Amino acid sequence: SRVAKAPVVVPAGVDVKINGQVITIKGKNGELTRTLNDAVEVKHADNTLTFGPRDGYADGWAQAGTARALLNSMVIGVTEGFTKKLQLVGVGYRAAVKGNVINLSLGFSHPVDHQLPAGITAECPTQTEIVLKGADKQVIGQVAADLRAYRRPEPYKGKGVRYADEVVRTKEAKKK
Amino acid sequence: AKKVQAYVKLQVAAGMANPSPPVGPALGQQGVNIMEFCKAFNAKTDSIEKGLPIPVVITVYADRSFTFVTKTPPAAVLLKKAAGIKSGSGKPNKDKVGKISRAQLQEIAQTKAADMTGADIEAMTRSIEGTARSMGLVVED
Amino acid sequence: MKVRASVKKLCRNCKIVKRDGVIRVICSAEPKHKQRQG
RNA sequence: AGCCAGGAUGUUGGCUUAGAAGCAGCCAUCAUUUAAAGAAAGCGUAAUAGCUCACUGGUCGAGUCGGCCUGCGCGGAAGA
Repeated sequence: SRVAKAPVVVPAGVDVKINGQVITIKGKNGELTRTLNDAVEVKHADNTLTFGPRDGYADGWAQAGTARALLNSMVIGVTEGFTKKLQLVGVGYRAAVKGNVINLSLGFSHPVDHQLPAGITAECPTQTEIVLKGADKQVIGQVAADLRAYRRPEPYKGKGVRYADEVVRTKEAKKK
Repeated sequence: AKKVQAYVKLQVAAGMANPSPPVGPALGQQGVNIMEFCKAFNAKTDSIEKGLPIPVVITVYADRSFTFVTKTPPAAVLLKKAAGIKSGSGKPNKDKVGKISRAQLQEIAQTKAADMTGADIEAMTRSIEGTARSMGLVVED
Repeated sequence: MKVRASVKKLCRNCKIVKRDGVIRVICSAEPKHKQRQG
């Protein structure tokens, strides 16, 4: 274990409510973002924050380095937003988005539709980009993972739903 | 050289009658066709140095034009004839036995004197020592 | 590929990680080299 | 280890060969400059390149890398 031994700094102009039940945060890029308490407790008696085990819960010290990550992302989600990575590639396949309800045309008779969770916004700014906005880095990752449930792109043509992060490439006339 | 054009290399074996590099696709990308350079060009090297194999490199110009230029004959070519035996000890990747004295190095150090003019021979006997242990040769230090 | 209990070393181009208890191996450049359990 | 920023000058090296700019072999593997560096590590090309790196700087930060030795665990694990 390494990362729970070290601090994180509160950015200027960010506003927290952090001394009791329900942690609430706001900043430049997000307003009334809140989360319920769990097995990790944060110290706020300096302009740097540190994590440790919350009393009344179990095994929270093994979770303190994980709480730090979710808290850092909970600041990012109210100060600048997250990195866009979802794409749909190949001619004849394209996304549709209402704002609000999103649908993929990817060569199936399945619905391939998503009504979106609360507080999530969806955009499709090009023929191949998809974007998800919110303050929970996991919800904008998991809504993208429901959108990545059909049409997996192959090492012969590379056509379907993909991330800007891959373990496969296309190979033509390969060895053999 | 701080600026270099890096023209295609044309090394082929001695006495070879049907070479493959002077028709290869690298001359195709350099943009030239070679007509006379690899079958009787031993006379065109003997016309610039005798009893000593000299290296030759291409220089290319506009209108598919080319000129051939000489290099320094490497010290290895002199070492392979220093002891009055064929190729010295012969091939690399071989058991070492043939030893070169500082008197033999000081015989080939004379190749530097036209550029190393300061009249110190012991210095030129060390400035010729660069990779002198190549070709499986043994060196006196 | 095969189901395997040996991972060893076989190709220097492999990238190895332990995932959901098992060792996973994928190879970018050298052909057919892959493992899903180990 | 990570993140960002650096990947040359001597060098168009010499030997063998089928050719080979590190880029399958052999000689070696240093000197120089700096904010900074392998005649080369790997994929790769007809070869460079493309690069992803080796190696330093800044940063952060105190232990850590490969083996040897000695113990305990994991996956190895289908049948009525």
